[PDB]
Amino acid sequence: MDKLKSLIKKEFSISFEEFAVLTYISENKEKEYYLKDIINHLNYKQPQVVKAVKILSQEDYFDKKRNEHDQRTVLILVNAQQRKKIESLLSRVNKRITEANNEIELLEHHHHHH
DNA sequence: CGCGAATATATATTCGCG
DNA sequence: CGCGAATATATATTCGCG
Repeated sequence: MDKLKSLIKKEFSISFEEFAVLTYISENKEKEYYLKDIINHLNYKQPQVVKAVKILSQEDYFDKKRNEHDQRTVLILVNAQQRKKIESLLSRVNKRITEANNEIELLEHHHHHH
């Protein structure tokens, strides 16, 4: 249902796909991540995941740098405050997805005949 | 005309093949 | 050492929305 993705894009200042990257990070709870591994877990292509990581890093969700032993590959870093920020977002987004499903159900229940 | 997404082209580095 | 592919990054064009 695209209306729910539009609601998340509008209200959370991040896309549903950007939210799925944070869900991936929130399930794994590692200190650092590879962008090729984000692509391996979420099949959006290289420029889409780089745009997602550029938006999310500017929104403070993770730190972003080229690797310490190789100057092309990336390290996406997650501090303890960022882990709490991500878990709090997942709680808020699941609650708001529940509210969005409930108002949809109330709009459908208006068809009370037949 | 202007914003943003899909797509192609170009920059920079490290890797694998030769 | 040199060519080409893969990684992350960034710019520009064509298309759809506004």
